[PDB]
Amino acid sequence: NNTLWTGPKPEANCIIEYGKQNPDSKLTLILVKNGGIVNGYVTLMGASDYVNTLFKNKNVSINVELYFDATGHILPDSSSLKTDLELKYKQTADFSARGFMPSTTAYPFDLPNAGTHNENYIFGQCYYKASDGALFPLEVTVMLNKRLPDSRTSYVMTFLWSLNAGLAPETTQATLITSPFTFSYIREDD
Amino acid sequence: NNTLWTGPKPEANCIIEYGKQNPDSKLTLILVKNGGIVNGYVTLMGASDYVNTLFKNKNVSINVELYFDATGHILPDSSSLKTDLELKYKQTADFSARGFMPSTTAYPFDLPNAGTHNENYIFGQCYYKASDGALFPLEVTVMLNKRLPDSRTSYVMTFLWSLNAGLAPETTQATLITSPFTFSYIREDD
Amino acid sequence: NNTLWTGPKPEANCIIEYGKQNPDSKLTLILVKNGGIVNGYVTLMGASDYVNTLFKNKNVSINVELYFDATGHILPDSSSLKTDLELKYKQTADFSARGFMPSTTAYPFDLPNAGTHNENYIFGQCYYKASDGALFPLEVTVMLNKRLPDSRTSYVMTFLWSLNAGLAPETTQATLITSPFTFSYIREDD
Repeated sequence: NNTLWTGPKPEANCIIEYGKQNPDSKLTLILVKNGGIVNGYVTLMGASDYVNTLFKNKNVSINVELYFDATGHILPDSSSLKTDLELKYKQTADFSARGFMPSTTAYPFDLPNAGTHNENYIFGQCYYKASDGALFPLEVTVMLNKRLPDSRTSYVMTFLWSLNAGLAPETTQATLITSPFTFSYIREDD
Repeated sequence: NNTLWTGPKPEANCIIEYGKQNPDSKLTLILVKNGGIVNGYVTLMGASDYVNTLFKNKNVSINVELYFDATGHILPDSSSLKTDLELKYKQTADFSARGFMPSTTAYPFDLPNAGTHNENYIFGQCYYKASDGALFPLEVTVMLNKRLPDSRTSYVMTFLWSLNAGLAPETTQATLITSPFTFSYIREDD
Repeated sequence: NNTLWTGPKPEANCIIEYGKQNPDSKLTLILVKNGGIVNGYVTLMGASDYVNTLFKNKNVSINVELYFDATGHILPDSSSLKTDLELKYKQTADFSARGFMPSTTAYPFDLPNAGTHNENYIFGQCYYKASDGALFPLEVTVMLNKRLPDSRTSYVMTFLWSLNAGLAPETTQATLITSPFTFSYIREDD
């Protein structure tokens, strides 16, 4: 069973809006083991009036933080994603997902008396297609481990999508859709 | 057997020129299953005087449409690709390739009384290296499902490569080569 | 055993500086078989004062050449990488790594009486994050096979990272880190 995911077309499961308590967006996240690497796939779909009016501004930053415990399960209290990932094929009760996690050898934490780790970032691009058909590039940053939010967390995966355009993509509400972004990282031992 | 492909160095198998009836280009397309995703690889090589003079213009659009039946086989009549894909390792007569297809749950069709689906696009870049060595970016769009061409088709995968440059890459015929483009998508159940 | 690599966090194993005889950089290279393709992952970390002051200039080119024998082992004499890759899981003495190599059918050599092969390049981008936080794009070229350095070599994989910026990213020494670059290619038979 080499796929850990949200499902292929999830209902609202993720919070983008600052201070909001209920899901307002649909995060599709898929992690597949392939030898010593995880191949990831991620897209975001908006599901509130707030998220679906972000692109009325020419500057947009969308942040999704995922925090995991020692067995690779989402900590929903602190994470943007409010439902744990699941194995495409069921396993025994609390089966470990540690082998899907980003390696703490390859991507360490910035602990107080260690030097800082800039090797923990993956950067790339995906896109937003506006109502009128025009395509806008979104700069993507994935941060692996590096910064613990609290003393309850073992692994970190964060996503930032950024738009700093000349003019707003939209002048009316429209479904926010990030085109799928693929990435690969060195995984923990099973 | 987890690879469905054209072979690694195919002879001319694809039609680019509008209205032409015989292959004028070599499409390399490779689809590998990896858990719940397909990892794809695609490149195009020109094989006619028409295709190999496209880049004498500063604006170029190259379209390849693939249409598949319910068991994941090419419909050659309507498709740009005129020979079905094959399994790297032979299977039994008309073995199904449905598990290589793009998911109709993740990437639905725009049917008459459904809203339209902009989540069905993957965008990226690959490149053309000109005769003089200069490198040109090609904008790539992959469309999955979304628009049926006719009532005989079950799955769709289309490719668009676009150049809108300041000056033409070429002033003489040269072999059109798109550098390889990789992409991943959520697949149908086997 | 489908992973051939440097290990996930190698010590200095690679030479960047022209004419230097000892390692001055840490190359992370990971090759995973996935059906008929290899999925690759590559990053470079500097480990000398020379490598870690390259980005004080606005124009930077970093070249890494890997040359392999008929069984897919590094030839260290000619290669930038001075230690052979290894299987994540041990095999029998001199187990062949030929199945990780780039296909000579898909990516041929430019031999004297053959036409030249521009289909042997993969191009893309990764990034350098400077001391002050500013992000710089690095143009990446991977060359597969194509040009033999000598008559002792069977396969070639070369990497070029290029920066031609408006202003230097750095004004003091800093650890050179290329953000991870992923690529896929058609592999040789096992």
